[PDB]
Amino acid sequence: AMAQNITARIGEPLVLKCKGAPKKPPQRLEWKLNTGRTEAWKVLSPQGGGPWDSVARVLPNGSLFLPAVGIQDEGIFRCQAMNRNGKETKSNYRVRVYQIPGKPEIVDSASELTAGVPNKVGTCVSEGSYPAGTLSWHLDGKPLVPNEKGVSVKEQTRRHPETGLFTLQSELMVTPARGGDPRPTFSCSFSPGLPRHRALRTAPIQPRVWEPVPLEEVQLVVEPEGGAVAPGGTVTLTCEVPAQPSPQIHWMKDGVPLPLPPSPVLILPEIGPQDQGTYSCVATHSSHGPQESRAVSISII
Amino acid sequence: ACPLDQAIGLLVAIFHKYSGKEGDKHTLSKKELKELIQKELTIGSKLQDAEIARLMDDLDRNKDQEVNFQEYVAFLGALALIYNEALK
Ligand SMILES: [Ca+2]
Ligand SMILES: [Ca+2]
Ligand SMILES: [Cl-]
Ligand SMILES: [Cl-]
Ligand SMILES: [Cl-]
Ligand SMILES: [Cl-]
Ligand SMILES: [Cl-]
Ligand SMILES: [Cl-]
Ligand SMILES: [Zn+2]
Ligand SMILES: [Zn+2]
Ligand SMILES: [Zn+2]
Ligand SMILES: [Zn+2]
Ligand SMILES: [Zn+2]
Ligand SMILES: [Zn+2]
Repeated sequence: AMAQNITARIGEPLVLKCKGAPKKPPQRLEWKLNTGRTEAWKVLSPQGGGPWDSVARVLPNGSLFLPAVGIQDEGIFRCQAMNRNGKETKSNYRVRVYQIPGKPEIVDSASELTAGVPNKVGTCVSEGSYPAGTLSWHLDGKPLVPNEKGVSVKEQTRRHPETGLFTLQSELMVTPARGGDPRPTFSCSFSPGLPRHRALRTAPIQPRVWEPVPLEEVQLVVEPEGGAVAPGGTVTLTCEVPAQPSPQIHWMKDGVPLPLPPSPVLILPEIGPQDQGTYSCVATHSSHGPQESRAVSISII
Repeated sequence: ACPLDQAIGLLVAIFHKYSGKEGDKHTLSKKELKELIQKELTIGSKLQDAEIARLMDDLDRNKDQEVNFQEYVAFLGALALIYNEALK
C-alpha cells in the first residue's frame, strides 16, 4: 500500500518521519492529520504553542513528535515535503495503538467437579487491553474448543469509558463424562488483537472429578458388605428411604414378604443354611406404587 | 487403560464412599475415617483402636474433628513413602 501502517503502544512516545524534508530551514513541508481528536482534517502548524502542542509537535527536522500516544490519536497522518532540488516527497501514515493487559487470572475456580452434570470450572478475567483481544481455554495442554460435549463458554467484553481499555471475561462450563480423566487440567490465555504478540497464559488449575454413586430411592446396606457369613453369627439388613420422613418398610425373602411388622431393620442371628436366600425391602406409601430396594444374596461359607 | 488415571479415580471414589455416610458429605468424621482406614487400607490391619485414634487426630490439622480432601491427600502422600520403604 501507499499508506504505511504504524503500530504504537499507548502511553509511549511516537516519531513520524517526514521523508524527503530538508534537515534544516528552509523547509517546505506541511503536516496534515485526521484523528479521533480532530474528527476532521487539520493542518498541524510547526510553530510553538499551537492548539495541539501538548499532544503533537513538529520537530526542527520536520518529523512529527507525539510525547505519549493515546487511543484518540488513531487515524491518518500526512506530510508533504519539498527537497532543495524541488523534489516533492509525500509521507502517508495510518496509526493504530495498543495496550497489553496484565496477566490473565482464573477466578472462583472449582476444586471439585461433579461428573454427569454441568459445572462452572472458573472464570478467566483479563483487564486493561486495547483493542479488546480474546480469551481461549486449554485442556491437558491442548486447545479446548467450545460446544463439543458438554463444554460451553459464556463470554463478555466491557469497555472502561475513563481509559478506553477493555475487561474480558470467559466463564467455562463442563460436563465431565463418567469414566473420564479424574484430574482434568485447565488454563486460559489472552491473545492480543494487536500487535502480533505471544499469548499471555494463566497458571493451570487441576480440579478433581467426583463420580456420584447412582441414588436409589430405597437404599439397602448389609453388614458385612458381602452378604456372606461363617456358620452361626449375624447378618443385619438396613433400609433407608431418603425422600420420606416416615417410611413404611416391609422385608422380603426370595421375592415374598416376610410375616413381620414394618421395620427399617432386619437382623438375622444364628444363621443356618435355612436363612440363605435373596433379601430385599419394600417401601409402601399411600396413593403411590410400592418401591423395592436392590436384592441382596445372603449365603454361608 | 492408564494405571494412573485408574488409581487416582479410585482414591477419589474411596474418599466419597465413606465421607457421604453422615454429616458433611465431603468430609470424613472420626467414624467414617476409621472405617476407611480399617476396610480399604493395608496400614490399618495391624493398628489397634488407640493407635488409630492417634492417627486420626494427627490427620485433622485444624481440629474440627473432620478430615477433608486436602487432609486426606496429605495422608496418602505420607503413605506412598511409608509403603515405599516397606516394599524395598
Ligand atoms: Ca461425612
Ligand atoms: Ca480437619
Ligand atoms: Cl484426558
Ligand atoms: Cl480431560
Ligand atoms: Cl488428585
Ligand atoms: Cl404389614
Ligand atoms: Cl505404573
Ligand atoms: Cl470433597
Ligand atoms: Zn471502569
Ligand atoms: Zn484429560
Ligand atoms: Zn509484544
Ligand atoms: Zn408388611
Ligand atoms: Zn499412563
Ligand atoms: Zn467431594
